[PDB]
Amino acid sequence: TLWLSQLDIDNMAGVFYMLAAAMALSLITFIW
Amino acid sequence: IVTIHQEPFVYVKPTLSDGTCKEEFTVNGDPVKKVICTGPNDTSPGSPRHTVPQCCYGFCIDLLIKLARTMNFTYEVHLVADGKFGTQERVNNSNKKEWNGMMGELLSGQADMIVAPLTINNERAQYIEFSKPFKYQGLTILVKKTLDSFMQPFQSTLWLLVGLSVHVVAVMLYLLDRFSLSSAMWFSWGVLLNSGISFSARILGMVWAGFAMIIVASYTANLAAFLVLDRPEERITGINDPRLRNPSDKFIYATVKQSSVDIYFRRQVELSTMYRHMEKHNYESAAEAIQAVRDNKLHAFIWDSAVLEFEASQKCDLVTTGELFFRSGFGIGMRKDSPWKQNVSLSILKSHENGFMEDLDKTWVRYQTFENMAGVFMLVAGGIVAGIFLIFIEIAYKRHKDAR
Amino acid sequence: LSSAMWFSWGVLLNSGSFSARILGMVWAGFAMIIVASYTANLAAFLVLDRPEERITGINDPRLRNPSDKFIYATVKQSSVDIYFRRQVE
Amino acid sequence: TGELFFRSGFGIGMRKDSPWKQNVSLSILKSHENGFMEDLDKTWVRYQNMAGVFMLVAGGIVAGIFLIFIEIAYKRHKDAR
Amino acid sequence: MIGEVVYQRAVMAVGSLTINEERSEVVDFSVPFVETGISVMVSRVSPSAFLEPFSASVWVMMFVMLLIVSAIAVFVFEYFSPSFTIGKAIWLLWGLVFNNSVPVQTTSKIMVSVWAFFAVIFLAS
Amino acid sequence: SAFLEPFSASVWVMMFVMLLIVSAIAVFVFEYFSPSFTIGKAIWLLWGLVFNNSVPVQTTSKIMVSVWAFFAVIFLASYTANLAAFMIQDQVTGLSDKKFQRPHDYSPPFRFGTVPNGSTERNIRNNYPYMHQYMTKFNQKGVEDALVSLKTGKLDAFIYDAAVLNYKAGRDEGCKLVTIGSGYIFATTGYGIALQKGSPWKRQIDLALLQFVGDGEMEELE
Ligand SMILES: *[C@@H]1O[C@H](CO)[C@@H](O)[C@H](O)[C@H]1NC(C)=O
Ligand SMILES: *[C@@H]1O[C@H](CO)[C@@H](O)[C@H](O)[C@H]1NC(C)=O
Ligand SMILES: *[C@@H]1O[C@H](CO)[C@@H](O)[C@H](O)[C@H]1NC(C)=O
Ligand SMILES: *[C@@H]1O[C@H](CO)[C@@H](O)[C@H](O)[C@H]1NC(C)=O
Repeated sequence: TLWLSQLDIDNMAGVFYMLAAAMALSLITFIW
Repeated sequence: IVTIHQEPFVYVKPTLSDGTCKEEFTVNGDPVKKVICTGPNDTSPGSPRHTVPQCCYGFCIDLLIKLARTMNFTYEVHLVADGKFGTQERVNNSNKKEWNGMMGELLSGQADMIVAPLTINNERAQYIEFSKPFKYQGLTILVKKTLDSFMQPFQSTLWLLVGLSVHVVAVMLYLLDRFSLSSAMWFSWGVLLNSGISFSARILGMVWAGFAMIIVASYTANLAAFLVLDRPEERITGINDPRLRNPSDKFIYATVKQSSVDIYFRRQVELSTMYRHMEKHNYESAAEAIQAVRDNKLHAFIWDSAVLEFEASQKCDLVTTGELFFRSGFGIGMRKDSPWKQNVSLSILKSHENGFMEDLDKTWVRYQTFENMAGVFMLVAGGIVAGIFLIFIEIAYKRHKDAR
Repeated sequence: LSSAMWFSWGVLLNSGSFSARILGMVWAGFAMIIVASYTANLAAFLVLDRPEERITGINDPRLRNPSDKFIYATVKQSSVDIYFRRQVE
Repeated sequence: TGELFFRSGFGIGMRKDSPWKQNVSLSILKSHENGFMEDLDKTWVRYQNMAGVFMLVAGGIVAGIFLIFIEIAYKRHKDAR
Repeated sequence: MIGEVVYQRAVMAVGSLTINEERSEVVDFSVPFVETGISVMVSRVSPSAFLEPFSASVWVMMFVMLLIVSAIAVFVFEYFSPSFTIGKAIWLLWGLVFNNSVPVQTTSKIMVSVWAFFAVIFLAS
Repeated sequence: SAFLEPFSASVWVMMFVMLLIVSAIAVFVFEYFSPSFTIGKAIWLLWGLVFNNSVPVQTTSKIMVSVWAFFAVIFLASYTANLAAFMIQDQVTGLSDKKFQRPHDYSPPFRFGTVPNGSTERNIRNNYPYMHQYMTKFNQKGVEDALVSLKTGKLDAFIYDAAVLNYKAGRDEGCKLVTIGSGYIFATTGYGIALQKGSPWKRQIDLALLQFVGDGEMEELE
């Protein structure tokens, strides 16, 4: 013994996931 | 009797035109006893040394007055010409462990008794006798003592990125309007910021719900980080601090002069590297070191705990660090042939037992936004004027367009 | 009556003439203080390890101070017994 | 629990007059030099609150949304007999 | 140092030297006292957030629970009509999961609206 | 009390005058942005922007209150963080308090005890006569008896040696017994070593003790 914050990239990944989910949901409206 | 200059204990001031000092009363209403004390005007070398009589007072002189009253002593106050506590130092004649400063003056026969914050030391005790200490104190360090980045501590571009997110939804709402205008972006800006702004409605609701949850998640991440985390930047733990154990030019720390702290460091041969850097930052007296610490010349100044805490109480900009080490107590140093040792010890013990030391401590020792939100308040206040000015400009432009 | 209670709960439980409205606005504003205090208390009670943070080591006060509430011992006369017998403190 | 204390090593118990002590030590050093001890350790030694409260709250709310509703329906039926 | 010991120029040697088969055979040694060996040294909210390292490490039970609770809420909202299922119920649920929905609005709807209490409790947790 | 510095907002200086001026500014800008009703709408919008969930109240003039809403929500979040950081966590203040002079003048009879035939009783005998006379009612046969009396509530305080009390407080089971803060010792002294007057051993015993203190050999034992 004697001698010897804020958001991150995964937040952007979650943003991408929710954007993809929103696009998938909106595809039904788009085709309709 | 000779004494050394110490602001918490021995206040020394120039005399008035009559050779005395102003008669003043303390905060408690008790008279402030002061005496005429002989000493050099400037103890530093290379100065026009004049032995003008100053006026000195404080806790030490009050204890001296009490001792004189209890023992019929006719004290003659003197100031150390050397300006240092003094110890065994080699100046010339090769091997010469001769005491200098206050100790040397006492041994030379010029001084008969010493009343001063003189830390009890074994080497001093070899040739001098210390009475019962009137107080107990150790050694500490003195050092000058988070949410300024209100927007972002790092990666300030995020404010833009989330703003871009508004776009990636605003153009969306227009598209649903085309395959079913201009307020989509305004509503996206003002959905979380409350300001009163077939399947298309469902898609709008779900997309804005996702945007709102993303925004609140980002806000919670930003604000929850600003929490109980330590605001001070690596306060010195004490003598066991690894930074002190590893001397460097970036972080310098040293004592004042060859005082009892210097003798303790000399005895502790473990801190050999500490001595080398310590010898380069010595100061004439404690006041110069305190000023340098206040001026940030010294990162930290190691000195007696009582003096450091008194200065911290008087000057709030500097704070004390370290718990306790080299615990000792101030005492009266007398020559071995002095027969007053028992009398002085008994008087000091009786005074400390009867509460006189408490009165002395009370009279002398015992004494008494920013960029977190003001920055954003200033920003919004400045922006309001520009906003109302541009509102007036655009109203005038609309009126001109309507008139044409 | 009964609909007024549901109307007030819609604001208190964030479920979505001027003489009553002026105090109703103050009540709605204070309603957020309750949930803020609840969140702060939950955070304070969740970030702190309520039980003891395990045994620090040999110099742990629990090991240095014997007590029937926290018993601790070796198995038998093994190497640990000799190691402890070497020390006297 | 505990970082480390009384650090030592497991040894091969042998008699002082036994002539195999040096050979055993050399064999152990040679085996540990090539990682045989590491392979043996890997093959033998080196092996592999919020949910409860969340489930309780979910169960409570899904029970309440029905119990309070049926109570309110009974109250409405009583008021509109 | 080993060569110095070999040729009778050093009876005792202590220089933090390691112990291996080659050195042990050439020169004797005593019981070691400090652990050592061959090692590799390299350079030393940062971890993953919104995922298993942050919360819901198992990431299956909570993932299915958050969906089945919404399904049960939709089913009971449909059953409480004596409104409708699918789009209207999903929109109402996704509007009531948070307290910042503007386009969201006898007693059945009010009774279902108490799910905002569960939503805010979940947000606080 | 309430809504003061002890309640929250440990600074309490800027906000207690900022809230009124920002409310006035919001009212002024909203009444200027008519192309409305000051009391009927400006105050309502101010409250709706201070906190998100509020009453349903409503060119770019009304759009530009988003900056004020953001400032208000940031201020609320900062207030919550400050409350969280401040909510994470001693009246005698020495022997000069009036309780030691008049223990019986309070609603609960204060009960302090000491250990006779010691230093504390000798000190208080020659310094506080009436206090010592009251103390004689609560004499204790030993340190352990006084400690268990204080722990069980029989005694309200226990005056004794500083070192022993500090040791007991530091190693107390449950940390339910504490001394009078730190540095509040009335007669600060030391134990030392007793020697016969005129003996030739003090001249070297004192030197050895001071050498041990200087060499640092005392810290590890303490
Ligand atoms: C000093 O002490 C001695 C014995 O304790 C006593 O006789 C003498 O009077 C004392 N000196 C003074 C000035 O009181
Ligand atoms: C104090 O002691 C001195 C002895 O040096 C004596 O002459 C003087 O009278 C004493 N004073 C009193 C008030 O007893
Ligand atoms: C130890 O190993 C050496 C290797 O050459 C061998 O000659 C010797 O016989 C071995 N010792 C015994 C006791 O077999
Ligand atoms: C204290 O001294 C008294 C005599 O004054 C004696 O009666 C009593 O037993 C003593 N108590 C202890 C604990 O020694």
